[PDB]
Amino acid sequence: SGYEVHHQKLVFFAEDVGSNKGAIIGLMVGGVV
Amino acid sequence: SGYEVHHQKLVFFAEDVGSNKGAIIGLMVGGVV
Amino acid sequence: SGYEVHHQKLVFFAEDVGSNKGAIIGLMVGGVV
Amino acid sequence: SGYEVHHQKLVFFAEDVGSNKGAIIGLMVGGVV
Amino acid sequence: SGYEVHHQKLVFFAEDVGSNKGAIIGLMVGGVV
Amino acid sequence: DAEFRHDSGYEVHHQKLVFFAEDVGSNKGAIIGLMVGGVV
Amino acid sequence: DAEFRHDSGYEVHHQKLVFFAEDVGSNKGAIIGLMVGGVV
Amino acid sequence: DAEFRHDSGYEVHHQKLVFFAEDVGSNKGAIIGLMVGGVV
Amino acid sequence: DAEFRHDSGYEVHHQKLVFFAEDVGSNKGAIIGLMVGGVV
Amino acid sequence: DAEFRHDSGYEVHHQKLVFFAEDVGSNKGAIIGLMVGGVV
Amino acid sequence: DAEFRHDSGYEVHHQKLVFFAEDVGSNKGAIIGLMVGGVV
Amino acid sequence: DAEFRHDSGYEVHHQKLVFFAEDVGSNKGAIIGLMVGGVV
Amino acid sequence: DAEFRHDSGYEVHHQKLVFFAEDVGSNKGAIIGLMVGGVV
Amino acid sequence: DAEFRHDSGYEVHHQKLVFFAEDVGSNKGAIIGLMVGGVV
Amino acid sequence: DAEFRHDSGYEVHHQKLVFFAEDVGSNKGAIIGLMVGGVV
Amino acid sequence: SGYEVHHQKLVFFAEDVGSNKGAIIGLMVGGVV
Amino acid sequence: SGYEVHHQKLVFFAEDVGSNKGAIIGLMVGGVV
Amino acid sequence: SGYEVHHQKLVFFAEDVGSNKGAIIGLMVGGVV
Amino acid sequence: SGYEVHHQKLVFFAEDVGSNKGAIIGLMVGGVV
Amino acid sequence: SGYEVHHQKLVFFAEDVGSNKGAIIGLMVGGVV
Repeated sequence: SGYEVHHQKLVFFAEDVGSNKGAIIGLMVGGVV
Repeated sequence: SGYEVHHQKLVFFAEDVGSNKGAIIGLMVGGVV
Repeated sequence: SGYEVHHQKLVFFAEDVGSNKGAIIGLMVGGVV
Repeated sequence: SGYEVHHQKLVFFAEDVGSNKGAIIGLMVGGVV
Repeated sequence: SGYEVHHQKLVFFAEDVGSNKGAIIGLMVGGVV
Repeated sequence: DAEFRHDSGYEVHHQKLVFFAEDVGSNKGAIIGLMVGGVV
Repeated sequence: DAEFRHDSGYEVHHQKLVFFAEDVGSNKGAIIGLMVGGVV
Repeated sequence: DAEFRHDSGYEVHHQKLVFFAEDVGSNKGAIIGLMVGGVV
Repeated sequence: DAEFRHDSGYEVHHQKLVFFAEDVGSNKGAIIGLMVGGVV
Repeated sequence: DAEFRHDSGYEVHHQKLVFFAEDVGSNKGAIIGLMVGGVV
Repeated sequence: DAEFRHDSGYEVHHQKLVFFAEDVGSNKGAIIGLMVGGVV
Repeated sequence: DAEFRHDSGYEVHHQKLVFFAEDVGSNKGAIIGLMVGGVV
Repeated sequence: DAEFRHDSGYEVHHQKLVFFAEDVGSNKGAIIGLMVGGVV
Repeated sequence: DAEFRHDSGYEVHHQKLVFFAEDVGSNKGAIIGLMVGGVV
Repeated sequence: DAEFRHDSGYEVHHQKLVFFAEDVGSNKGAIIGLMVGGVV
Repeated sequence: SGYEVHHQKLVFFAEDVGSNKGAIIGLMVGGVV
Repeated sequence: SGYEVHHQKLVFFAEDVGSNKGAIIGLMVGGVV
Repeated sequence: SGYEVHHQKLVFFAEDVGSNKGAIIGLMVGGVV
Repeated sequence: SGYEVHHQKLVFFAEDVGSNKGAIIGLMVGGVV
Repeated sequence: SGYEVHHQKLVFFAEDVGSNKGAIIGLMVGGVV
């Protein structure tokens, strides 16, 4: 049905990625990968 | 049905990406990849 | 049905991307990739 | 049905990733990978 | 049915990952990998 | 006086291929009958 | 006086291919009968 | 006077392949009949 | 005067392959009939 | 004057393969009929 | 529909030859540095 | 549909030859540094 | 549909030869440094 | 559909040969440094 | 569908040969440093 | 020095000759080939 | 020094000759081949 | 020194010769092959 | 020194010869092969 | 020194010869092979 999301604070740095066959996520809320 | 999202603060830096066969995400809310 | 999204603040920097066969996203809300 | 998520604070740094055949996540809430 | 998650604070650093055939997660709440 | 070779090339030939595909969703990567070297 | 070679090229030939595709969604990458080297 | 070789190339040939696919969801990587070397 | 070789290449040939796939969910990696070397 | 070889390559051939797959969930890794060397 | 080949021909190349002859009597046949196929 | 080959030909190459001959009497046949196939 | 081959041909190459001959009487046949196949 | 081969051919290569001959009388047959197959 | 082979051919290579001959009388047959198969 | 030859009677027939690297002779008297 | 030859009678027939690396002779008197 | 040869009668027939690396002779008198 | 040869009568037939590395002779008188 | 040879009568037939590395002779008188 749905999402209620708030007041999230994120900082990030990503170094080299070869092959992302999937999920590289800071915060993942109910997603499908 | 739906999303209610707010007051999110994000800063990010991404280094080299080779092949992104997927999701590289700061915050992912209910998405499909 | 729908989205209600607000007061989001984002800053980002992306370095070289080879092949983006997917999603490179700061914030993704309910999208399909 | 759904998610109620809030006041989350995240900082992260990722070093080189070879092949992400899966999930590399700071916080994962109810997602499917 | 759903998730109620809040006031989480996370900091992390990831070194090189070869092949992530699975889950490398700081906090995982009810996800499926 | 010496011989130096890099023969890192390739050859493909006598092949018979039938490739049939039904509905495809996001094709994030590849569906390949036969792949000979290369990078997706 | 010496010979130097880089033969990193390619050859493809006697082939018979039938490729049939049904509905395709976003094709983010490739659907290839036969791929010989190269980069998608 | 010496011979030096790097023959890290490849050859593929007498093959008969039938590849049939039904509905595919996100193809994050690859579905390959035959893969000969290479990188997905 | 000496011979030096790196023959780290490859050959594939007399093959008969039938590959049939039913519904596929996220293909995070690969479904391969035959894989000969390479990296997914 | 000496001979030096690295033959860490490969050969695959007379094969007959039938590969059939039913519904696949997240394929985190691989389903392979035959894998000859390589890395998933 | 079929391929038919007779490749009974020839190739000769990177060669360095020094040929010196002193008095020759009846040369009934041949004095050859290098002979590649053929008939005397 | 079938492949038919007769490759009864030949190749000769990286060679260094020094051939020196002193007085020769009737040469009934041959004096050859190197003979590769053929008929005298 | 079948493959048929007669590869009864030949290859010769990295060679270094020094051939020196002193007085030769009737050469009824042959004096050969190296003979590779063939008929005298 | 079947493979048929006659590979009754030959290969010769990395060789270093020094051949020196003193007076030769009737050479009824052959004096050969190295003979690889063939008929005198 | 079956494989049939006659590989009755030959290979010769890394060799170092010094052949020196003094006076030869009728050479009815052969003087050979190295003989690999064949018929005199 | 010399030859004294007489009253010789010869009849001959020769079939195909491939390569005559030598002597094919009915009567040879003191010759050099 | 020499030859004294006489009253010789010869008839001959030769079939195919491949390679005559030598002497094929009816009568050979003191010759060199 | 020499030869004194006489009243010789010869008839011959030769079939196929492959390689004559030598002497095929009806009568050979003091020759060198 | 020499030869004195006479009143010789010869008839012969030769079948196929492969390689004559030597002497095939009806009558050989003092020859060298 | 020499030969005195006479009144010799010879008839012969030779079948296939493979490799004559030697002497095949009807009558051999003082020869060298």
